[PDB]
Amino acid sequence: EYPTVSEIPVGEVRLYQIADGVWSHIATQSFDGAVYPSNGLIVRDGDELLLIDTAWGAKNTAALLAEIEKQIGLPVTRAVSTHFHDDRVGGVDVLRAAGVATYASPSTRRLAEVEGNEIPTHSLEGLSSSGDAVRFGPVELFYPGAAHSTDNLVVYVPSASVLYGGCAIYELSRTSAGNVADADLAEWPTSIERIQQHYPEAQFVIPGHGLPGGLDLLKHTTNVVKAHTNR
Amino acid sequence: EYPTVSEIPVGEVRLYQIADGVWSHIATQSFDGAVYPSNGLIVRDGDELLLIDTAWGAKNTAALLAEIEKQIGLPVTRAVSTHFHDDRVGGVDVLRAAGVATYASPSTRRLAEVEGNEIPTHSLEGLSSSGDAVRFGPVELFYPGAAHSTDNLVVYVPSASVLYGGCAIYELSRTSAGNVADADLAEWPTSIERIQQHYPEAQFVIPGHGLPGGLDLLKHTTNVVKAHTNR
Ligand SMILES: [C]=C([C][C]1O[B+]([O])([O])C2=[C]C(Cl)=[C][C]=C12)C([O])=O
Ligand SMILES: [C]=C([C][C]1O[B+]([O])([O])C2=[C]C(Cl)=[C][C]=C12)C([O])=O
Ligand SMILES: [Zn+2]
Ligand SMILES: [Zn+2]
Ligand SMILES: [Zn+2]
Ligand SMILES: [Zn+2]
Repeated sequence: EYPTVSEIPVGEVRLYQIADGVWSHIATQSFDGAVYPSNGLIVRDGDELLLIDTAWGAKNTAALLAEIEKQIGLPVTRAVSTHFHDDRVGGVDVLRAAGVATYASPSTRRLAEVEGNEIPTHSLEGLSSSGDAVRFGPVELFYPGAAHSTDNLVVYVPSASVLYGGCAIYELSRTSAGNVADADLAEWPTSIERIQQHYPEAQFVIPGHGLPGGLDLLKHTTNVVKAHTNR
Repeated sequence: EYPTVSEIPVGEVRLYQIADGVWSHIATQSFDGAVYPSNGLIVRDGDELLLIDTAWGAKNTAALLAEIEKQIGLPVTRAVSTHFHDDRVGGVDVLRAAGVATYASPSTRRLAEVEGNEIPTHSLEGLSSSGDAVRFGPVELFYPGAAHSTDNLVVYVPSASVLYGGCAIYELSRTSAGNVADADLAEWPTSIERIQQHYPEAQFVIPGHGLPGGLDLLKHTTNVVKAHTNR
């Protein structure tokens, strides 16, 4: 059922309904001569929508907004970027130009600025220490500690028991680390433990890239990260 | 009009005519949650065809045989695999069942056996020392030294000035290294130099994955491999 990377031509965006008022968005991008999929989230908040993460670049994010208008027809009023890399903030300027209020932690905003990446406008408070959680509209934002990056956040949708791990969680078909230049390999498994402890009831776990599954995606990612550490 | 990874569904194979009696074949496959294109070669040999490399797996290789019959209509009678990895030998059993004489160096055959990969039946002698070259019908086979793998061969078609580099040569769009667990990073640039020195006349250079170019692909690959060495 879930759209796979093979089925999505680069430039177009698919929406996958997970529960009442909860969708993922799936886009693709060419990167180093291979095509990667990328996930984000859409969560209904009253008669508006909350967006988690861009669709990886300005072109895709413009298509995301148009696909939301076509299929859902409620306004995206706020968006959160879960860390500073280009697949999560690339497209923030498109969102801002369309009237979406964009948000990230102060750590993400600073790292995006240093990297020369697009910078969400608003700063999320209350997420500065490992284990911090804050409610943001219909989701909980959680900072589990440093992992894929030092600033990475995860997002939980309580009404649907949906956990979106971002790039800190790998899909099962991924057996080797992705980019780790900005990672804290030493803390990544502990941070994953924090997620497990905080969201043990999660039923649907979405990685940054690829197919969702259950909570075993967390242990899978730990296994891959530890294998890379010992490599 | 060279087909790119975005234009080929997994399971389908495209042929690209380079010259009289010379084609590349292009397929795609998912690996670690990304989709990659992959190239091989077809060279006319009288009223028969010589195949260089499978189409990365049994399903793609059967499609490759169907596409050759449809677009060319000459029988593939021999095939050469340019190293032991699955994108070069995956499908050899399909070839053999169809009556193709499959060949690889003894080095490639030993490594495929160790790895659990399909093993081409016949052995190419005369390719065990760096710099060795042997004529094989309408191509020359060349062992440049260890690079992407210890057994990697390159293939030159003198009638068309086509050099097929396999996985030892990267396309321009690839600015970071692929799999290097089996590589000899220390020797890889020296091996590429041997290719340059032996085939300075090459006009059309084909990497193992992605778009062909000129001999600048050799300098490009050296740049990438040295950058990887230093990180
Ligand atoms: C799958 C990936 C790659 C993906 O995830 B990421 O590291 O946040 C990023 C950044 C950019 Cl610029 C492009 C692609 C990506 C990974 O690093 O785990
Ligand atoms: C582009 C690649 C990947 C490709 O190249 B390869 O390393 O020969 C291989 C093996 C398997 Cl099993 C799957 C995919 C590939 C690289 O390593 O340079
Ligand atoms: Zn990232
Ligand atoms: Zn990512
Ligand atoms: Zn290989
Ligand atoms: Zn390859």
